[PDB]
Amino acid sequence: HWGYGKHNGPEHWHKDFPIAKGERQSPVDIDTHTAKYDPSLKPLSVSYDQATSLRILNNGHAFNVEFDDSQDKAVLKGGPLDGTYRLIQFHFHWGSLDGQGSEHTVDKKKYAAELHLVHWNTKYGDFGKAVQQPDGLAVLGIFLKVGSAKPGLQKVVDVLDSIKTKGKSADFTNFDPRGLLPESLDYWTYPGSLTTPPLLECVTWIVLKEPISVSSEQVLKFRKLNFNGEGEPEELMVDNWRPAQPLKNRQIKASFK
Ligand SMILES: NS(=O)(=O)c1c(F)c(F)c(N[C@]23C[C@H]4C[C@H](C[C@H](C4)C2)C3)c(F)c1F
Ligand SMILES: [Zn+2]
Repeated sequence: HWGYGKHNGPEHWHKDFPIAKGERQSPVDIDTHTAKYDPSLKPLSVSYDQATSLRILNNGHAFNVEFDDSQDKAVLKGGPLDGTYRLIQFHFHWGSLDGQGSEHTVDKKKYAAELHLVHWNTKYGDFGKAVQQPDGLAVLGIFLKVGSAKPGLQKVVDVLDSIKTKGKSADFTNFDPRGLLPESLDYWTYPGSLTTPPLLECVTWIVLKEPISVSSEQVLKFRKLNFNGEGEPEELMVDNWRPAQPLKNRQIKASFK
């Protein structure tokens, strides 16, 4: 039922998922000026050398590129984190126009898109158990602006025509997610939630300060995807972002400056 239109969009979610109005919801605006520098935060450790991509799926809200998370193959650790978190999937949120699309904002600025690399805490044994814990997930957010092409994203953009409608999937092996990372790993971090229903408050958010650049043609291709299934009327998959939620009683920490 939930989605991103007039009648079922983010402002409606709280009726099915009352946690929508809770104490640690995501995304948020990152006020760069009041984020607290913390010299005790560690560098983020991104170990994606052994990543195994498997498949790409249109799930009706975004597309996910999924990874084999049955061993420690692509993990995030360090940064603000105490455990090891295995990469299970990545996906993006984007706009109908280049002026919007990101979920997090930086001093109210919206980016054309936002990449989410979703990871789960190995201590809880799998993803479904991890989302029930307050430290279950670590999601690495990376902003996308439009400019030069990101060569490392092109394999993804090139397969989207094969998964146009909700429910379609395609084999997607040997995709290297290191080709989506900007140069710097400087980050902000705060405690928050999944940004889609069920909106579970299980996420340590780690948002990179440095955006990656993607070409207008790349992001144009995201916008050719569909929310609807193959049988049905065409609703373009655009503006699948939740806007910024109240920070409430939370402090955003910065690994830098
Ligand atoms: N935007 S996000 O990074 O906060 C995010 C996830 F982290 C996610 F893990 C997911 N995936 C799930 C898969 C399934 C279990 C939960 C709830 C639903 C169904 C969405 C998480 C998701 F859709 C999502 F948008
Ligand atoms: Zn997301």
